[PDB]
Amino acid sequence: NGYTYEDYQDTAKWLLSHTEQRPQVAVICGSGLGGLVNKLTQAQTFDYSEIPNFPEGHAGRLVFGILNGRACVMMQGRFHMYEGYPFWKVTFPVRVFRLLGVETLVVTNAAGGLNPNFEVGDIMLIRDHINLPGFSGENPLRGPNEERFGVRFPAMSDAYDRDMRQKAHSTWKQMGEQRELQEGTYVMLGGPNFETVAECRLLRNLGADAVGMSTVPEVIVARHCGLRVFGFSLITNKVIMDYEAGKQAAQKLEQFVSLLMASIPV
Amino acid sequence: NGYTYEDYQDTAKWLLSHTEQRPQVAVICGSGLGGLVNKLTQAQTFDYSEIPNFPEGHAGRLVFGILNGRACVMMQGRFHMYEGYPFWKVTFPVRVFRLLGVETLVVTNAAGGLNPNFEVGDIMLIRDHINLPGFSGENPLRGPNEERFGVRFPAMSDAYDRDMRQKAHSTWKQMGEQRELQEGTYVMLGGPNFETVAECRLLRNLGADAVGMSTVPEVIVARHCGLRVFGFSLITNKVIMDYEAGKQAAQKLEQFVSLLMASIPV
Amino acid sequence: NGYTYEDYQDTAKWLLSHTEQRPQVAVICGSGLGGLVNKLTQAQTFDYSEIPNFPEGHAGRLVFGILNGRACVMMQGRFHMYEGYPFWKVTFPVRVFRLLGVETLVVTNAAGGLNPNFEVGDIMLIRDHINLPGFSGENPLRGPNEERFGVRFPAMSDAYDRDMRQKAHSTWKQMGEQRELQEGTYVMLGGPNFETVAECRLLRNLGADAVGMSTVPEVIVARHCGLRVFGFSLITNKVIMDYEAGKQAAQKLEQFVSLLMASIPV
Ligand SMILES: Cc1cc2[nH]c(=O)nc(N)n2n1
Ligand SMILES: Cc1cc2[nH]c(=O)nc(N)n2n1
Ligand SMILES: Cc1cc2[nH]c(=O)nc(N)n2n1
Ligand SMILES: [Mg+2]
Ligand SMILES: [Mg+2]
Ligand SMILES: [Mg+2]
Repeated sequence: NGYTYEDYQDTAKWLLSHTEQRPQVAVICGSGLGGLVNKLTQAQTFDYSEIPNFPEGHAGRLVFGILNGRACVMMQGRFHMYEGYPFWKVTFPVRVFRLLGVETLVVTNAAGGLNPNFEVGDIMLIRDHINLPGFSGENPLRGPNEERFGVRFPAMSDAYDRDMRQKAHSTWKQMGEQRELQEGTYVMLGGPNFETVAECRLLRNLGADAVGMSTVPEVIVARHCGLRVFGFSLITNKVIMDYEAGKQAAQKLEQFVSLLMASIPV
Repeated sequence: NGYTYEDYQDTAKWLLSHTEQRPQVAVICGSGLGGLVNKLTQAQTFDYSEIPNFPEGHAGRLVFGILNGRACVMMQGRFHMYEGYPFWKVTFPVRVFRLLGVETLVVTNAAGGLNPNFEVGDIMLIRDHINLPGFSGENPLRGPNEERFGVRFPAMSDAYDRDMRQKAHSTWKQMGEQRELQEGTYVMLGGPNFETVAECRLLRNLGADAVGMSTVPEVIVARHCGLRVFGFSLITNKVIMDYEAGKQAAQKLEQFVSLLMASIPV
Repeated sequence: NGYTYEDYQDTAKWLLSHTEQRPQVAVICGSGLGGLVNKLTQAQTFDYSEIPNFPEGHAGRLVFGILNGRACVMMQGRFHMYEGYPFWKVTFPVRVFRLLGVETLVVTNAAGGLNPNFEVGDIMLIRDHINLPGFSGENPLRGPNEERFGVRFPAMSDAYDRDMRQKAHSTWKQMGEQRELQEGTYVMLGGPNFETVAECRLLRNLGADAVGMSTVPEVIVARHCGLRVFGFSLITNKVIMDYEAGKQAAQKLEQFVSLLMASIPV
C-alpha cells in the first residue's frame, strides 16, 4: 500500500467538515445500479475529483443521504483493477468510511451467471467468494500491516454476514417476488475481456455461481477494519458453456436494498 | 499500458517507409518454428533492435515476404513474460500489424501435452484457451481503454476463428497425414520453470489439453483490435502425471501454415 | 530480478569474512519453529539488518552453528510476499547460501490442513507443490536468466529430493512416534488473509494437502541453482470446509530436523 493512515484520516476529516451527514451504512453501487442514489433524501453529492486523496461505467460521485430512514453514503461508481488501479487504490474509500464511523458496508455488482439454474434478472445474495487475484498475491492488504485498521492475518470465512443474509431472505419474502432470491459464491477475475468457454467451465467446476471483475478487494478491506458486510450480484447475463431484463432487475435491487436499511442493526 | 496510440502509429509508419511489402497476414513463430521465414519469397528482414519502439530462443527479427502467394509479415521469435516483459510490451507488435493493415494473425508455439491421447510430434489446432495470468489481472488490456483499437470489454469466447479451424482440418486431410490433426484448449502459465506433477494434474483437470508460457496475450490484443486469429501448438513433450520428433513436426507445421495461406479470406 | 550476481557474491564474501563456520546445509525456519536455533553448538548470530544486501513473526536473524554434528546456517524467520516483498527479494538468501558452498536446503513452514485425514500437530513431509502465484507469472526467476546460477527453464517435478524423503520416513520410525508421518502437496497462495470455505474446497479439489503463504519461491530458486531440497509443513490448523498442539509439534519437528542432519549426504 502507498497510503498512510493519516491520508485516510485527512479525507474522512475533509468529508466530515463538508456535510452534516453522519452515515452508519456505506453502499458501493456497481454496474447499472447508479440509480439508487435517486432514492436518497437530504442528498449531498461530491464528485470523486473534488475529494482530497480519492482515486480519480458510472458517475464517479459520492452521495450522502437518508435511505428508508437510515443515514448512508453511496459510491455511484467504483474503481476497477482493469482500469489500471492497484487494489490499495480501489479500496481507499472503504477505510475512509470506517473513519467516518460507518459500521456496515453493502456491496453490489453485475455478474455473469455460472450456476445453470440462474436466469438473467436474478439477484444473487453473495454467500462466499473466491479471490483469484488474491491466490497470486494481488491483495489490498499486501504490504506492512496497519494495526490501527486491523490484524496482520484476517479471517475471511465469515465475510458475508449471516444475520444480514437471513434478513435478506425474509425481506425478499415480504416483497412477494415470484422468483426466489438466489445465493452463492462470487468469483473475481481481473478482466477486462469476457471469458472463454473453457474458462467458464473451469470457474463453474471451482464451485463459483457468478463471475465478475470487482467487489472482493472491497470486502477484504472492509472485514480487515471490522465492517459488517453483505452484498448482491445482479445476473445480467447467463454465460455460454458450449462451443434488458437487467434494467427491471436493477430497479428491483434498488427497492430491495432500500427495504433492507430497516434490518441493519443499530 | 505505457504506449500511446501514436507510438504504435510511429512504428507502423516507419515500417511502411522501409518496405514496399503490404502484408495482410501476420505470423508469430514460436519455439523451433523460426525456420518458416526461409520459405518466404521477396523477403525483407529487420532485426527488432532496428525498429523504433520494438521491445528489445529465436532470432529477434521481423521478416516481410510472400508465402504461397500471400503477403505476410513474420515474427521470428516472440517476447515472453518470464523474460521480465509486461504484456503491454509482449503484445506491442500485434497493434503495429493492425496499423499496417494486417487482417489475420496466425500464432504458433511449442507446448507440453496434457491430453493423454497426445504424442510428441502432434500438432494441436488451438480451439480455446485458459488465461491463468488474466485471472489475477495480468492482462495486456489493463489500463484505460484505447477506443481507436477496440471496446472496453471484448468477448473472447470466439477468439479462435471457426472458419479457419474448418480450413485447417480440410487442408490437413489434403496433406495425407497418417496422424490426425489434434485440437484443444491451450493454458498459459508464467514460467520459466517447468511444472510439477501436481500442477500438471490440476491443469489437466481444468480442461487444458496443452500447457505453454506464451501466445494468449497476443490473441487477446489481436481480438480486441479486430484481427481474425488462428493458431497451433507443436506438442514437443508429453507431460509426466505420475510421481527430436519435435524437428520433423516443426517442418510439418511449416508446410501446413504455408498451405493454409491459400485458405485465408481476401 | 533487481540483484546482480555480484550483489549475492558481496554478501556471501562478507559472511565468509565474519565467521569461521562453513555450512553445507541451510535451514529456513517458518512460523513457530524459530526455536531450532537453540539446539546449535558454536552458534554465531547476525541480525538481518547487519548483513549487507539482506532484505530488512520471527527473529529476523541468521544463525550459523553445528546441529547434530553438521555445519548449518539457519534463517530464524523468513521474508513474505504479503509483507510487500517481490520474490526476488524473498529468495535473496537462497543464492547467498549456494555461494557459501551450501549443498542442501531444508524448508519448514506452518500450514492449514486440507487433507481430511490430517490433524492439528501433524507433520507433513512436502512431496510436491502447487505454485499459484507462479501460474500468473509472479516468479523469483522472472527476468533475464543468470546462467552462473542455472538454466533458463528449470524442471520442478523432482524438486523434493526422493532420497531425503526415504530418510525422513525411516528416521520418523526410529523416533517411535505413534502418529504416522504425513506427506503431500503444499499449495502456496499470497495472503495475508485466511481463506474462505469456497477457496478451501477449491484448493482441496486441486489436489492440495496443505495451504500456506510461503516456501515455494525458495524451493524454485534452490532447485534452479542446484541445491538438494526437502521440507516439512507443521499442520497448526485444520481448515473448515463447511458453511496449542502446534507447540508440541513444533518441538517434535525441531528434534526431527536435528536427527535428519545425520542422513544428509556428504
Ligand atoms: C454482467 C457481467 C459481468 C461480468 N464479468 C465477467 O467477468 N464475466 C461476465 N460474464 N460478466 N457478466
Ligand atoms: C515444449 C513445452 C513448452 C512448455 N511449456 C510449459 O509451461 N510446460 C511444458 N511442459 N512445456 N513443454
Ligand atoms: C497455520 C496456517 C498457515 C496458513 N496459511 C494459509 O494460507 N491458510 C491457512 N489456513 N493457514 N494456516
Ligand atoms: Mg443538505
Ligand atoms: Mg525486397
Ligand atoms: Mg564462534
